Amino acid sequence: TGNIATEGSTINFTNINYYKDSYAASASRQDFTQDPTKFTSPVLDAIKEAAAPLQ
Amino acid sequence: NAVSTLADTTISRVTAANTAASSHSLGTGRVPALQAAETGASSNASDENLIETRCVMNRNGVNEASVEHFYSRAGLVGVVEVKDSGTSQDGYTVWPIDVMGFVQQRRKLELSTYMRFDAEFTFVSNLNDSTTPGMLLQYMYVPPGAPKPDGRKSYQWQTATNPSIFAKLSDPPPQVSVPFMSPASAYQWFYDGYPTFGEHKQATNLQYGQCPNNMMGHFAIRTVSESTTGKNVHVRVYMRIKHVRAWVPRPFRSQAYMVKNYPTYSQTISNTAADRASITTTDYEGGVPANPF
Amino acid sequence: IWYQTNFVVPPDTPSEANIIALGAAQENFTLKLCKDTDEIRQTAEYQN
Amino acid sequence: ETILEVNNTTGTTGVNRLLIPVRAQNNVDQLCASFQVDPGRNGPWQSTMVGQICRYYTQWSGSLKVTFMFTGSFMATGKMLIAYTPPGSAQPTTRE
Amino acid sequence: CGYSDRVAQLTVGNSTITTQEAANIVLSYGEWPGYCPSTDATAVDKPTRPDVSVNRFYTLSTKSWKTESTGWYWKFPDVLNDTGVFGQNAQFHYLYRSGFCMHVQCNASKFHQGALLVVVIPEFVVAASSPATKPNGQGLYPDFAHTNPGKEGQVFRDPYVLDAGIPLSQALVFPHQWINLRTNNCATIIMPYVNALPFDSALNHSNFGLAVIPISPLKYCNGATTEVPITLTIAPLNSEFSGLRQAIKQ
Amino acid sequence: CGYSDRVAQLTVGNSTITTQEAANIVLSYGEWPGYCPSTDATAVDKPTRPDVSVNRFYTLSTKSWKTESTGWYWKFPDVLNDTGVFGQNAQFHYLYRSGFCMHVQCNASKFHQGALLVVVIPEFVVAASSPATKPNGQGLYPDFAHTNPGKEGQVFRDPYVLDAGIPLSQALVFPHQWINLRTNNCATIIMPYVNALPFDSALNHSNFGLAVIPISPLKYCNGATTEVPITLTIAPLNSEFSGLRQAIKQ
Amino acid sequence: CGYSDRVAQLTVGNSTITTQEAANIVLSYGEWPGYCPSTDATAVDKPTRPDVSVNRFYTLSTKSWKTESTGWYWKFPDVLNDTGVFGQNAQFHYLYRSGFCMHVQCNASKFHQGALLVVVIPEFVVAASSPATKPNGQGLYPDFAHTNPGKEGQVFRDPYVLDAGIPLSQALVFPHQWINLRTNNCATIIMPYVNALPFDSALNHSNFGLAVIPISPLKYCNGATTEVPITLTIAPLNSEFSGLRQAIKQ
Ligand SMILES: CCCCCCCCCCCCCCCCCC(=O)O
Ligand SMILES: CCCCCCCCCCCCCC(=O)O
Repeated sequence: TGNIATEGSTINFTNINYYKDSYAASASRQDFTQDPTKFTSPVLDAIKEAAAPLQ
Repeated sequence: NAVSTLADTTISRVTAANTAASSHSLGTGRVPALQAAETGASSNASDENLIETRCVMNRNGVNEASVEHFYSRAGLVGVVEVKDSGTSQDGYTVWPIDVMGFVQQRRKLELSTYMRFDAEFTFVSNLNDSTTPGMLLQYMYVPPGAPKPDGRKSYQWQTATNPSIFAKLSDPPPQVSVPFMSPASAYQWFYDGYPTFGEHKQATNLQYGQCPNNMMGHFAIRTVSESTTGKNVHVRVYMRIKHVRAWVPRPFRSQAYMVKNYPTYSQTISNTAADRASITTTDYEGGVPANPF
Repeated sequence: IWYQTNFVVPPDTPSEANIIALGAAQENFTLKLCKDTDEIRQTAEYQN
Repeated sequence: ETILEVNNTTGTTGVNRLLIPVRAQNNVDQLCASFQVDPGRNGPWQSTMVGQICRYYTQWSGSLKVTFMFTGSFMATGKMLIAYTPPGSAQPTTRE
Repeated sequence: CGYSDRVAQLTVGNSTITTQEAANIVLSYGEWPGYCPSTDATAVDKPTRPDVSVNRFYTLSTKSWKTESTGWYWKFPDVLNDTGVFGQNAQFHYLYRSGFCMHVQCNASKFHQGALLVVVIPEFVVAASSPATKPNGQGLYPDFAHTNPGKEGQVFRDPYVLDAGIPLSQALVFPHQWINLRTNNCATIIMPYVNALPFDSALNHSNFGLAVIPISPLKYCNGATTEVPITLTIAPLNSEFSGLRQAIKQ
Repeated sequence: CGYSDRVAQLTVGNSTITTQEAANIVLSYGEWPGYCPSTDATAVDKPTRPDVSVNRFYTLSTKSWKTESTGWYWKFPDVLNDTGVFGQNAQFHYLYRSGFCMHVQCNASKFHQGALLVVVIPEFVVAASSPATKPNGQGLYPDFAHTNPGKEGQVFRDPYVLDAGIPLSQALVFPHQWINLRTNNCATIIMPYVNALPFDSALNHSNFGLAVIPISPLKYCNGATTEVPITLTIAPLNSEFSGLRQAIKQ
Repeated sequence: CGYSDRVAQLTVGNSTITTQEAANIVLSYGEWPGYCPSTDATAVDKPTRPDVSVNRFYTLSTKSWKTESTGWYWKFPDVLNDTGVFGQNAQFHYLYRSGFCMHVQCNASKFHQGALLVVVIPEFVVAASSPATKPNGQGLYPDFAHTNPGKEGQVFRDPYVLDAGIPLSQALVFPHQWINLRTNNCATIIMPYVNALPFDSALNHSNFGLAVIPISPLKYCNGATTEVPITLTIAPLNSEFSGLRQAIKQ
């Protein structure tokens, strides 16, 4: 499950820091987070899909 | 051990949200289509409730729309000209470190209000004829309040504590990692206020919007020489943000920028959307209708 | 956008109004292949 | 959800470009407005956050979402057919 | 329930706001205002929390909405920096932090129409438009009146670019709410303290801009009441002041 | 619940009809449309079920309601026999069967008034009125235009006798619903396939007549919008075509 | 058995093809036509499957084979894009997918001789031969008639290079079958949906080219029937249309 576009995994000698400072390390892009609600649904009363929103 | 750790380092595929099969819904009471934009929330309605959908097990990858991926790409942030010919025979230049100089990088970074990142800086240096001779150059980072050099050979280039980089134009471009350097907990492209107390009654309100939490000193660049080389050197500085966290998204700038550190726009307002003849005009020929029904 | 029926108002009510369209993307929306945008332009490589 | 600039016409200026005008019609089945729904294309989608983020990428996929908020008086009533035509065809000339 | 109730009551301190057409309340970034935690706190001075004295609804500015009105904006806490005990605490102390509860009240009859977008823009850096003629026009830097309008607020000159060179269409990215005279008559935005620093000077720095822009213009038939006011009411929440000294006004 | 909700959403195929004044939905004879069972099926050809292609809301006819308008009628499936993929399936095949979801949309302001009876009459045999003068007037047999109006529908000449010699007062025996501009603005009649035969020719035989008759005339005061349209939207349900051959139009 | 039977019957929908000289049936790439699986499906619209209506043998084109005939080709689904319910479904919908069952019928007496290679070429890009004289001859791009012949098919001008600059000798790499008037009189090629995309426009894009080329010329002695026809019969299989809109013809 990579971006290789074919069957194969190989061996992964990557993401190695060679310096005593950790900010010298390669871009930290192992983790992806998708929490859209803080921007798309910030209202107090959560509205169900089915129900007409204002009553 | 740490071997298992290396195995799980390739970026894994996170897929997009799947569609579920849906049928007709002929009942009163259930109204997914009806929303209330007034509440301030985006529509919660899904494809499956508005039309009859099939089951799709979506395998499209979302890993690339990340603030890491979006910003982890080196872009031009400065061009320092080390003039050593004609009227300008200084053979050194002190360039204020700011990333708001060039549109392509500025506009990307101003998507956020606050950002905390480490950056990687690359110095592509060459002559007017794009030639890279064996010419030695000193790149010295001068943190805010470190003395700035006033001459080609001044004491400030001893660098007992200032970090400097010696490289020949001949060598592949110098690169260094820089940490998150800021008194504040994050950087801040928009500061709505003044850095000093006062009444701010100046015919030119320069001080407005200028937070020194962002101003991160200068880079002093010289040709390590005794006398005028008679050659100007161009230093393209490339910044690749990394380890990036961003807060409070903002609208992408529409108007062309005018100055470096101030959002200011020409009184000619360029419309966000390219205009067309009428509100019922679309530019698509399509095909020949079978029943003209 | 077509009129399914007409826009009907009583007397002493404005007979012209507005609709505000708000565009977004759904949960299955995905992008690919980061590239530089067309949407902003400075004059040359050496500008503010 | 961010506002589409559907009224992106020669004459219209400023905030007026963000309003689709509607009115009592003497004739049934006249076309109120029309816009293409490809975020990349120069047009009403340029004014949306989705349209501006798309132009930072080459390829896009998935369902889009248009929300229409009416801002007539409480006393105003009406019905609107909002149709989406898949790629083959031109802009429909009649409601049928 | 799964639906927002139309009728709503907002009680902070010794003030209560009742509204019968609330289109729900926006909680910005899905976070409630709270006192600075020990871990985020940098400054060792014990911070005063005046509670009810400062945490209450202040009705500061009422504006007359017209058919050609272009919009108004305020800067928080600048708008309140001289009004009530809050004002005094803000002048007497250096460091400042609070979230707020915005509430814009605009009623009209069922025979008026129009839409106001009410949006809270964090770090609203007011721009100055320079005339095409001269590259560095004197109006390249906005004067103090435009950056800090105070209680009376300031009229937008170019609301399309939100006087900041960013499209109003995309302003819906910030915590926003509409006042459709068709549906509702009030907009409530609870906003937590948003800043890179845990405490900031109330006087020098404005955490948020409060912008009310008429998107759909106000229209009505001859005979209806022409005067339709828009009122801003703001309640600071979890206010915390520190670094006591001589009172300084701006 | 024990009460019909005012607000209702009807989604068939790639079409959705939203209404905020639905006075409930009539299910004719308390039976849902369904595919012909094996036991009732007489014809051995495997029947094509195009599903979403044919089963979706078609908005065919809009009519202007006036103070003296007498009413309109359509014949199903005649009304749809030339529109969309349904039309093509109906021309290409001999045998036909489906129920339908009628939805008549008529909005007006709270200052208009009037009542439309919307009624589905199975086997609506249009009569022809013969003038008293001659016993066998040429207009004893209604011409093809009156029996099969198609998409545009036909104006009633004598809506009191529903152009069939049967009193309109007793038309409420058939599946019906009212559009009182006071209460509602839409009428939905789901109708199952009603015929003595399990499958019939879409072209030759009309299973149902769709009649919209203004009982209480449309009245309003000077200043209101005179143009008040009535729109017919029909969605075939559980459509099944069989006996494929050369496409025949009527 | 371990041998292909000479006599064979092919029944799809309401059509049956019987042949007493079938030289076996080719299943292209050893894969049967099937409906798009959930995993490969990209488009969220529910896809209509008309089954028997569209999935049946259509006899479209008959051609007269002569001693100097050079060959004919058709483009699928272009050949069927205007014939029967398939044609209508293909015009009314955007996305399209189906495999097909080809069957080329050519009988002659035991005293005629000749060989036809019948080959299905996926993505048959018709080339245009430019005369040696001019480097960019106007006939560098083949006109619409050559790329999309429709029902009537198109005569090869250079069958040796299959009008595409690729040798006919190596055309046997594609799914093919011979009609040796010595042995057989029919060629059947079942072909699954072959495309980089799960669904494509029937009108714009042609998945396969159907080429019948006489390798060994037709020869016979004076007295035999000179008129020897070659008939193309095609049955779409597991047809699936999606994205319903206004009918578009090419
Ligand atoms: C010798 C070279 C060493 C590299 C040192 C690089 C130091 C860079 C500081 C960090 C850069 C990010 C902050 C940019 C903020 C400036 C924006 C502005 O206020 O105009
Ligand atoms: C130099 C030695 C590096 C070893 C790195 C780990 C390799 C593990 C073998 C399997 C390949 C990784 C992906 C997987 O687990 O399938």
